[PDB]
Amino acid sequence: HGSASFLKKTMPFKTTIEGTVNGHYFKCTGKGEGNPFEGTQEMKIEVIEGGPLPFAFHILSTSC
Amino acid sequence: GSASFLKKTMPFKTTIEGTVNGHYFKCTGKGEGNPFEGTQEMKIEVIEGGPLPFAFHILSTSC
Amino acid sequence: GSASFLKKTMPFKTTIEGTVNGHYFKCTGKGEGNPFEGTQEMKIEVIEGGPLPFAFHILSTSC
Amino acid sequence: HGSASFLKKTMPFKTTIEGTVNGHYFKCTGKGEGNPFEGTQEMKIEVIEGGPLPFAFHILSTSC
Amino acid sequence: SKTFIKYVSGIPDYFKQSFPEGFTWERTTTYEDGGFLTAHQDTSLDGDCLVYKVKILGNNFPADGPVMQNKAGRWEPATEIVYEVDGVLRGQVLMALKCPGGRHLTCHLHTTYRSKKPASALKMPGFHFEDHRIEIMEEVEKGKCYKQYEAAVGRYCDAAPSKLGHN
Amino acid sequence: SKTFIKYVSGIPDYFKQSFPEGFTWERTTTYEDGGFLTAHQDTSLDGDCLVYKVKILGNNFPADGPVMQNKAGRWEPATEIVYEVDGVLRGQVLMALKCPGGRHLTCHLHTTYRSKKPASALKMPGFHFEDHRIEIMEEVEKGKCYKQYEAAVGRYCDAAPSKLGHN
Amino acid sequence: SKTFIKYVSGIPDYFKQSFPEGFTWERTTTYEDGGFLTAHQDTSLDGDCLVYKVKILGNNFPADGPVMQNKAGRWEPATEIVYEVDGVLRGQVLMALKCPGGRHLTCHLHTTYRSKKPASALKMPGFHFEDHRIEIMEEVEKGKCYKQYEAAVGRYCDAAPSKLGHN
Amino acid sequence: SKTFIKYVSGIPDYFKQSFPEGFTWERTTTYEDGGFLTAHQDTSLDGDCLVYKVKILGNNFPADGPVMQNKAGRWEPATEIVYEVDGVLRGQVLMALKCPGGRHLTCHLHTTYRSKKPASALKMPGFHFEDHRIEIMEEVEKGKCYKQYEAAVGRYCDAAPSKLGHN
Repeated sequence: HGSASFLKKTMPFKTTIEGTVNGHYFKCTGKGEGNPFEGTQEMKIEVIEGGPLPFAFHILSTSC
Repeated sequence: GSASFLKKTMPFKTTIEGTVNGHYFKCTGKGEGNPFEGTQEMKIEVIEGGPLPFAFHILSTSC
Repeated sequence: GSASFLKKTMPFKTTIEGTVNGHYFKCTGKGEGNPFEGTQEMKIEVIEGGPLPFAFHILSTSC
Repeated sequence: HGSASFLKKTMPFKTTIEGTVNGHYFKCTGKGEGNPFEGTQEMKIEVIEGGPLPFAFHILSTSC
Repeated sequence: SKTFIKYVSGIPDYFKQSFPEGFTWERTTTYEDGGFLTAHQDTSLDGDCLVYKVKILGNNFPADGPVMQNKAGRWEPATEIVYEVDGVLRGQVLMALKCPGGRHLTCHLHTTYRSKKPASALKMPGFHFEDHRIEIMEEVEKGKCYKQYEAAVGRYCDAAPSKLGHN
Repeated sequence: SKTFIKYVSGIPDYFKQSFPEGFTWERTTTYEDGGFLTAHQDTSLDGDCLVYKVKILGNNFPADGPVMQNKAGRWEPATEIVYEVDGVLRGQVLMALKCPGGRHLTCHLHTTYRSKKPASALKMPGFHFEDHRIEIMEEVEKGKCYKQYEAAVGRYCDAAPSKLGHN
Repeated sequence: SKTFIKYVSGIPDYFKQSFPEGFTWERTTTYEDGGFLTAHQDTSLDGDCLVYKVKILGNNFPADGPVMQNKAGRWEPATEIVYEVDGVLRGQVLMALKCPGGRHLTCHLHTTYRSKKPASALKMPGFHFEDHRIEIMEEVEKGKCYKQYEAAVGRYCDAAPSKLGHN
Repeated sequence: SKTFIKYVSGIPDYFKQSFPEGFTWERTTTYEDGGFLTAHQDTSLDGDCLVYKVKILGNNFPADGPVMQNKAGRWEPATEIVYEVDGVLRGQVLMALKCPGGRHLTCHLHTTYRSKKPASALKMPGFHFEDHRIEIMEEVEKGKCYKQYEAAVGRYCDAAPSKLGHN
């Protein structure tokens, strides 16, 4: 690639999450941006069905 | 009384959707059994993702 | 014939030594049962490390 | 402690290992030396009963 | 398909008590060679016919193992332990899939059974066993059609009695 | 103490076939709250008396759990699955310790049973079940003396029969 | 979101290599207190935008545990081991919820990562580690909206170097 | 041999703090192919010389597996998570045997480390990582004599820093 000047510095992403945990159905959407080669990213996740979640959001962190 | 909604012989039908090891599949099924005698039979048809690339045995308890 | 060495009622004795969660203990025991009927009883005595600081139940299957 | 000049640079050790794995009894002894603050060490382990081991020595590595 | 169980002795029937609303179950099965098979199910009653809706996610099955190679034999029977937890029912069972070469590939089912009725409307069973025999009766079409049978019995440990008055 | 089992139906008795030499067993029990209890045992016959020698290593039991708090209730009965592996016998069973507050603390026993006779001298059983009921009959002295009973039966799944001729 | 990893020491990037087609992953997380969380994910590339589609099935979380009590604090950082199996990548990692009060609740993730490219078009990495730092920067609304950050580094165990030249 | 660890970033050294009295540890290692290896160890200090006493019980290793076939290659490096539980230290780590042929066989170590000093005399470390590099430098004689090296570093996950100032 020569140098970092020819790599994409940032890349957006969108997500949809659907599931059931202990019998509770939920759906989420999400939007974020990251730096693919620096290995960092940030996103906002919203629960659009089944909110507020009756369990800790943390069990969904690795799936987002 | 809850059990009054049940009969000595009852039919059932099923719909199954899933992914196993990256492989998507869908099934339907139809059976009949005697609920109070504890016996049942059914026929399952893979309608999408067939022929399955894995042993059907792993779906037995879900049907 | 192997089973000819056994009787309808037989005694047994045991010695147990172990450590659980840092706690050392020793037991002996003596029992009797009917091997072919599948029944048995025994008495276990903690001779070292008693009174145990944990539930005896975790040693039941080892006795 | 002030500085490293007042720490023990190296410390010897000795070990005895006794056990049974899949019904095979063995006993080992060992001798070694390490640097406690640099976090390195070396040892020689000898099987004195039940050798040669009928299983991979590697399952004993973390116990030595 | 837990509505089909013959209960003996005193044992309350959580499933047949749950109608007409029905019940759900949720399960993860762990296989000894690394596979996981997770399933959620809904059981409803549509005028005389039971209706099942199932979602499955399975993963980590070894490519060289009997499941992904499609060289499994058959299921042995099994005995599930069943007891109340968190006002619903929990079950655990070890199953064993016979495979070529005299192998048994075992797995461990962890299930929660949830009535759609409130727990106050239910007579909850004590700790007990469910014997289950599941058999693939016919491979009608290699990986496209199968016929399956099951018999189940909810019981206590009758063969080896208590000396203290316990079930 | 596996010499004490009532076998029914055709089932060969691995343990009573192993005399006068005897047998060993090796086991790790995993508890759902993190405890491990590992045991090795030797069973010999000293003129009419069976002699057991046991070594135990247990670890990782939670300080706040029923075991380390010494506030366990009692064992439920259980059903072990038993089958041939590597020319010896393997067993697996889920046990459940009743504890205060309506809790069941379950564990999973993984055992290998090894005859001291060569496998060629033995009639190996097919896959089967051993029902086991173990009961602490008396706490004679709080954490110093106990009396324990066991009944066991080796059997097939009789309550829920095969439609394909299988045990 | 595995496209966003900084690889050092020349470790091949399985994820970036898989585009434009993308990749999937499949995972079961087992919690020490009995919970299971299974997920399947699809990753594709729609022009310049990554698109994720995820399905989740979770079960057997204890009603009295930190998850169902909504009493989780925050994730510790973690280090996944990643290596080739069956021509795809396997990962395993132990994560730990630092709950409010100091106590950690751990879990064990078992993952397969599958390129949509054929294995012959890919340079596979050897055994290596992936550090993951995931953090909730803001609970915008309690069970409804979250801002999450992650940093991830693919590396070898360089802090304790090999005396034989191994990675 | 946990006395030989390089701690960075000011992490308290539970092991060095425990002397002169020393410490114990207890461990069960569960292998992915069914094996269990349980060990208890005592560490004391006899003048200037450390003395280790270890007891081992291992079982259920498959006769066809790399361990009982004596077909293990070498251990990968690994990273243990270490944290306080019940006023002592818990550790968990996933290790991987790199077998001859490329395939890895993994295992999961569950350890408790217990000081012989009372917890009030100790500064406990927070959650952190221990890198371990263990290597056979020489098979002097095949199943009889080995020279082994280890390096170990106690650290935080610094490669992927927190955006909130957490370790």
